[PDB]
Amino acid sequence: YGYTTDDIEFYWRGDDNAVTGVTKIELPQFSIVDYKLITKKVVFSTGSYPRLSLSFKLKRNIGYFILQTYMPSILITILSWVSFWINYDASAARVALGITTVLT
Amino acid sequence: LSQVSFWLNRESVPARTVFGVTTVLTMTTLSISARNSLPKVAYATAMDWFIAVCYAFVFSALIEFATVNYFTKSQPARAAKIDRLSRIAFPLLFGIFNLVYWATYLNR
Ligand SMILES: *[C@@H]1O[C@H](CO)[C@@H](O[C@@H]2O[C@H](CO)[C@@H](O[C@@H]3O[C@H](CO)[C@@H](O)[C@H](O)[C@@H]3O)[C@H](O)[C@H]2NC(C)=O)[C@H](O)[C@H]1NC(C)=O
Repeated sequence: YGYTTDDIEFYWRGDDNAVTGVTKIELPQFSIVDYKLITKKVVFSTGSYPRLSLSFKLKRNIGYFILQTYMPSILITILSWVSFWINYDASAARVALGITTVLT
Repeated sequence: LSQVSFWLNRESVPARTVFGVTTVLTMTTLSISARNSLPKVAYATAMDWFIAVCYAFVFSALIEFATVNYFTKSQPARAAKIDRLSRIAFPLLFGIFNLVYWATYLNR
């Protein structure tokens, strides 16, 4: 915060092994794909300051969403198709199928 | 409730359609709520399997109605036979599934 590059320097101790425990992290909705260590300098009106950056790549797991939103939608669409086999003279049944599926 | 509709008269197309549609939509609502009960795990739970099988049974009941209706006034003995056989093949199969399911999971 207060010390510029004339007062303080930052570096990763190990420079690639400085961060441990990334492979031992279990997220319920995500998977860590990659992590990166960066060493740079930033500039504000008050001077230039050292900065380190630790970044993670997170890929989302889609199983929960297969079970939550996709499969109900596929099933409601197939339910909608069920009406094509009812005879076309039956109006109330086909209207019930169509209206229920559309509004759902 | 979805199997109750096997005892209705097949001339009552709107009624059995109401049965099938309402039961499958109720199963969808129940599945959504139950999957909203617990955290967002990417795998399926035992309750998810029970719900999927119950949904399959309900949808199969609706499909049986569709088949019966497709075979009415074109081959009536066949639709009568299908209704009569379903009236005993659905509840027995669901009882057997419940037995196997609870035996598998309540032993663990
Ligand atoms: C996540 O996002 C960050 C932020 O963009 C990514 O960090 C970026 O990484 C690249 C390559 O590692 C950096 O570019 C490099 O810059 C150096 C500067 O000396 C240059 O010599 C190299 O040739 C290369 O161009 C980039 O600076 C860096 N971004 C920032 C803002 O510093 C990161 O890669 C992303 N992914 C992961 C898994 O972290």
